Amino acid sequence: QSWSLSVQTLVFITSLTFLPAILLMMTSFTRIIIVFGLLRNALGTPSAPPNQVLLGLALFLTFFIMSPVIDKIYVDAYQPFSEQKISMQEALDKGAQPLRAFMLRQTREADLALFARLANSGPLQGPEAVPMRILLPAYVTSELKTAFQIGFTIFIPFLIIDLVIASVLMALGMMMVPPATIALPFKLMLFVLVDGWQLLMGSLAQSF
Amino acid sequence: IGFTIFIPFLIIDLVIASVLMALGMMMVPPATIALPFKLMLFVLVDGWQLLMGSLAQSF
Amino acid sequence: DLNDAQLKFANDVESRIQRRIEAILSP
Amino acid sequence: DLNDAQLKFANDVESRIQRRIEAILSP
Amino acid sequence: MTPESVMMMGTEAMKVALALAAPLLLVALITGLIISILQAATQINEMTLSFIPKIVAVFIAIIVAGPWMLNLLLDYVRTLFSNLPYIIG
Amino acid sequence: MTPESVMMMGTEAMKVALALAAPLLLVALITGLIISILQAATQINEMTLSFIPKIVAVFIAIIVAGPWMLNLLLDYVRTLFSNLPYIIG
Amino acid sequence: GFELLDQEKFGISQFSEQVNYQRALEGELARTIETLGPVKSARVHLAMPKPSLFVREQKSPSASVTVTLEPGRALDEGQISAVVHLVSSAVAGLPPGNVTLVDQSGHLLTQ
Amino acid sequence: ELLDQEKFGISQFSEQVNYQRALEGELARTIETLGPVKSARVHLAMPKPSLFVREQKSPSASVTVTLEPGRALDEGQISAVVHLVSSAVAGLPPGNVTLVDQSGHLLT
Amino acid sequence: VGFELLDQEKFGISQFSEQVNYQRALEGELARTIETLGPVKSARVHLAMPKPSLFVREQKSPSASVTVTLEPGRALDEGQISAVVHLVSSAVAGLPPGNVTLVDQSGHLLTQS
Amino acid sequence: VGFELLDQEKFGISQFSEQVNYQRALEGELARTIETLGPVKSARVHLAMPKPSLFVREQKSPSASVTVTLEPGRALDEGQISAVVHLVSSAVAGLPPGNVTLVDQSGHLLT
Amino acid sequence: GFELLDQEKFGISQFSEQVNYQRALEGELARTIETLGPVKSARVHLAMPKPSLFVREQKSPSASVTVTLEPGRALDEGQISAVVHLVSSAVAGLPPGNVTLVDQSGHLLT
Amino acid sequence: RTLFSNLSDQDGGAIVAQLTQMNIPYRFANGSGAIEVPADKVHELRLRLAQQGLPQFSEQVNYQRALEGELARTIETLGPVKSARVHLAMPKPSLFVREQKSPSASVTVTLEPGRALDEGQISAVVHLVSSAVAGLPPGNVTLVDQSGHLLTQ
Amino acid sequence: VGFELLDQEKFGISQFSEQVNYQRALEGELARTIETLGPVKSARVHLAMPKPSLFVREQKSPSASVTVTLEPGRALDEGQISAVVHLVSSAVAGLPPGNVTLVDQSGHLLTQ
Amino acid sequence: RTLFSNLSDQDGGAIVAQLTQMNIPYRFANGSGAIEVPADKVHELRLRLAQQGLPQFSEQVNYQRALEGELARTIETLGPVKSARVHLAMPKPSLFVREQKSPSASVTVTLEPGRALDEGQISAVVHLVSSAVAGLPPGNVTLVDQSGHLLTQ
Repeated sequence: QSWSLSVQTLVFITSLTFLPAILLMMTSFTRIIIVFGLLRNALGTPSAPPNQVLLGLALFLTFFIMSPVIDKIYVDAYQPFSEQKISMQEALDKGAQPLRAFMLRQTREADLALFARLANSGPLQGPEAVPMRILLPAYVTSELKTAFQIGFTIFIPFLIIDLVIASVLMALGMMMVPPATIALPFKLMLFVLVDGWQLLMGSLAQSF
Repeated sequence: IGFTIFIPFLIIDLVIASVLMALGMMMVPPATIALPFKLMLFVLVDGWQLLMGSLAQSF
Repeated sequence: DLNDAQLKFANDVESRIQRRIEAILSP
Repeated sequence: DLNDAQLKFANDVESRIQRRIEAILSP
Repeated sequence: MTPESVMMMGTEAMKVALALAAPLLLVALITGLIISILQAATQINEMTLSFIPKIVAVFIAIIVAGPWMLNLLLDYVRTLFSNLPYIIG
Repeated sequence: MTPESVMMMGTEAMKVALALAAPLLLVALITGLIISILQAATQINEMTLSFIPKIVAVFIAIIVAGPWMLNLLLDYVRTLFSNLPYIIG
Repeated sequence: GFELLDQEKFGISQFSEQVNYQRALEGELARTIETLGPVKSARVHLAMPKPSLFVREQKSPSASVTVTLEPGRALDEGQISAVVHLVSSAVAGLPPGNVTLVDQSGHLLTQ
Repeated sequence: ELLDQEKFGISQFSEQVNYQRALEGELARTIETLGPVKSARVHLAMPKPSLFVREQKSPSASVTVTLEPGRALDEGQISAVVHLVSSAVAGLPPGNVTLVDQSGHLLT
Repeated sequence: VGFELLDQEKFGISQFSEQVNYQRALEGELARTIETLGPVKSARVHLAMPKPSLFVREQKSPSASVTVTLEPGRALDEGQISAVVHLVSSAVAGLPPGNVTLVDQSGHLLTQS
Repeated sequence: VGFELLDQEKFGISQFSEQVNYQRALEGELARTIETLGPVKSARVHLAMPKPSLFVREQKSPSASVTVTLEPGRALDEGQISAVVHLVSSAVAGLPPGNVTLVDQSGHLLT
Repeated sequence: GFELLDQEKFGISQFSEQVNYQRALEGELARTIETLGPVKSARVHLAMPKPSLFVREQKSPSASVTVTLEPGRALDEGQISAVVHLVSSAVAGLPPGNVTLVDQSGHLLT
Repeated sequence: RTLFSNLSDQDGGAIVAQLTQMNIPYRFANGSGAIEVPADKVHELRLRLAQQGLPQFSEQVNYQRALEGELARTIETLGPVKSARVHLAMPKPSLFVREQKSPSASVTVTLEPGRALDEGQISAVVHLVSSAVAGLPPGNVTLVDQSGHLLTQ
Repeated sequence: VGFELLDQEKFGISQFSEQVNYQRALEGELARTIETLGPVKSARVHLAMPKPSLFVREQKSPSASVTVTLEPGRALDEGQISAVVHLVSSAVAGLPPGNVTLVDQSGHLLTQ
Repeated sequence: RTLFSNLSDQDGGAIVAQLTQMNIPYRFANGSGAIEVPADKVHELRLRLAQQGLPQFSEQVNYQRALEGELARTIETLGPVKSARVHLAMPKPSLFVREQKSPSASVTVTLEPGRALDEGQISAVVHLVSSAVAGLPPGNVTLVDQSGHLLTQ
């Protein structure tokens, strides 16, 4: 039943091709990236942190968050395969389980029901048997919703600052003074004082 | 489908701009204040799930 | 806990067997 | 803790066996 | 579609918008008018008097009526998305 | 989350906003009203004279109360970002 | 009555609109049932299950009908059948077998 | 005329509930007009569409007639009532029209 | 209560509130009809309506508890009990009769164990 | 008591408050019906409902504690203990009877 | 308890709300415990477990119950139990074994 | 005759309320915390109230013996009971310092032929005995019949 | 002291303040129940609830110090010593009994 | 003569309403919860009202026998009934403590040749008998004819 070596390396290279899709749709990369983009938009600085810096930060945060899942895959699936204890098929099947559990932990039952009803799947007893083709889109949708929730919540203190400065300027009669120019330095000061970067990364990690 | 998906966000934009300018603060950018409320509307309606349901039921 | 429930079950079974014997042995 | 529950279980079983013996040995 | 299958939808949408924005605009106008009339009666010369009454009135109106407007908007958007598959035909 | 939770979050948000703005808005309003009443009583017909004191008053407020409005806001923000992993659901 | 719906506000939501529709239907059905010779008063309860989603083959609604008869006016088998038909038809996708008909004494007239 | 009661726009669903009522009313009206019929009551069940599967359910109707004291309805009558009600409802399969009398006898 | 309860509706009504009110109402009307049954002097209906779940091994079902007070000595017949069961089950979307419990004023279970 | 409270006009309320109030009201009505059972002079119901998630993460099941005060010497029948169990379990979405505890005024577990 | 709850107080904070809820539950539980014949007064302390940082481990809450008995009104073993059941049920996920019951003299009844 | 002495105000009040309800005359001994009642009703009333959950060696021995005798007499007023014996076994002031002791009671009843105690009557006996002895929990009361059948669960 | 303390609070209350006040209130109620105990005339409870720190690897289990004043000659029973331990430990989320110290008015350690 | 005694206010009121509708004179016994009515109409009225769903051993035996006799007499007023016998079988105060018992009735009717009871008359008999006996559910009433044919479903 064990695949021949040439078939094994063909599978390995073809799977390595799909790496960005796995990173985006199976890990926590997408939510962190969306929150970072929304935060950058929220400070009034559309291009202050370069895209590469934020992408690297999101990659490192994703690696740290997914370290337990990778450790489980190594210990349970990859290590026996590397010692020739188990074949590639059963190794992949065993490695699917920890990632599947992690994705189920961070999905919403309503989206799972939507994709199950849409795919005309029969009744499924418990979370033990849910196909990956059903779980992946539901997990992606749940990640999108959670990222938007976090971004909308983050948008609040800067809105408070903008409103208070606009009101202060308006009550002085300064009718033609735009509030963005005065608000941007104070947005930067607010984000600096609360130790914003490390606090936001810690909050993103804690939510996973 | 797209031009009617656009409708609620235009409603939110117009309402926020009208309230802001009628109150007096006409120098603020309405879109900046409106974006968090657009996200709030999208997440409280379950915009993604309902949008997938509508797209599937369009067939 | 469960042991007490099992013991009460045994007591009821024994009592009913006793009563069934007594019922025919009485007349 | 659990040992006391086990001991009480043993005491109840012994007491009920004693009472069953006494019941027939009395008449 | 049809101009009507579009004009009716736009009319319903802007009715929703008008219902959403009516309380805030109404209280703002009433407060501004009251402060302005009080100012003219005492012949006080100032332009920035009404802004703070305006802001507190709008703030209090938002606090009082937030659940109602939010629920109305949420329900309207939900029915719009549910009816979307039948809009195309 | 439920809409009600969003309303409560916005409630504490605009409460903090009002607490921030009132130390400044109240003193600006008081100074403007006092100057305007004096002007109307003295018939000194010129609006722009009300503008100069207000800034000073506003500035005075800051130098008398800038720390507090700086601190309280932070005590909110540090809470909000710390409540981020518990509002989702 | 269908009247209940006519006299209504504009702040009512969809949930309210539906519940009101259900009530109105319950009223009219009871009305027609009473307008049947042997029936002095009728009481109809509808259980219309909400949208599916979390469910698979979906599900169908149910009805409970209580009739009060005129002194001694027993309902014939054909009557019972006609009550069943009317109630089932008035409810989109109501399978007759989910209509229960009961008298003022608690006797099940259907099954 | 209930439709035209100078009422500001409510909702499509409200419009739908109304249209259903008006049709019911007119149908009952014509049924009563018929000689042997003293009063009629029509209930329409327009079917609700599904979710993801294409299934056009067929609507159903229940018609209760009160006949002129004693006089009954002929079979041809049991047929013309059926035809009228079925035609008045888009895609109403006659076999889904139930006709009942004031005593609870199924005429259909 | 019941249908009358849903009359003076303040604009501030959360969906949660709208549902709970619908539940309270349904309970009221059901109790009403049950009392209208000859032998029954007063009825009390409690509904447990739990919004759904996709997993079968983790799905329960709507349930009802009905307490009846009878007129002095007015014992309910088996057929009555059956009719109460039917009515309550039908009034609740997807209520499996077997999840309806009927009890008297003395605590005797009139329905099945 | 319970349902009357839920109504008390109030605007400064959160979902959390709305839920807690619902729990209180349910407790009140359940105690009410339990007292309205011949042998019972007063009842006290405590519900423990677990805060729910909308995700796929551990279901669990709620629990109830019922304290009854009986009329002088009015001992509850095994059937009385049972029917109480059924009512309380049904009134709580997904309440497994086995998680209902019934206790008297002297601290005897009738369960 | 519920009195502390509806005191016409403008929203303070979620944490404040949580503290109020904990207090109210404690109050009602003590109330029912006193309403038990042999018990003259009860005092319930709840420790709801605090969610930790980067971990998914679950802590089980704990309770301490102090009872004052009527002169000589000793608690029955069934009494020691029913108290346990009630307190455990009233706290989401309270493992009975984490309920301590103590008398006015400092004797551990559990 | 004295129905109860040494009652808490709470128990006293509850007992008086019950007596009034039953239309039984009563006289609460002034500051004696005692309630003298019809002599011919004393035992019946004690039992009835128990059903509602209300409320030297030689001397001790005598006391104990007297108490045992009184309890027996009260229990014998129950219809199905022909005779009753009560044995109280409170260990002498715990000699052992660390170990802790607790009073217990054994009640033996001879029933009338063909008669049985019901659950209520059983509970009344247990309560009566437990209430009469300081520190005696209900759980430490064993009730047996002439055949040695344990009546208390 | 008391849960009252928290009832009366000014608008400006930092989370830090909210926590410290919660700690004070818990201390007060615990001391209260401990005094309610027959042999105890007055109690004093001090809680050390460590604040979570990612700067550190492990958050030291909370600790408590309990000082009791006894009624003239009212020595506490070994069982009394224990029950105090249990109550204090339970009242503090994740308080390991072994971190509860109980001391008398003379400075004798009643716990271990 | 007494039509009914010991009626609830609700049943009483319903019964009075029906008597008025039928233009039958009546006199509700003052505080006797009873309604004396024309003696010659008593039985007919009992039956008619039943159709509308309205409303020691020796003594018991006698009582039972008397009740049986009265019920029989009332049933015999039905046109198709030549004779009726009623047997009431309420078990003596349940001796068994756990098991629960319930009263039952057996009604045997001799019908006039060629006559049958209709469904209404059958229901009236069942109701009459059930209402007369405390705790007797309608379902526990068996109605049979002279040939042993079960009339009650």
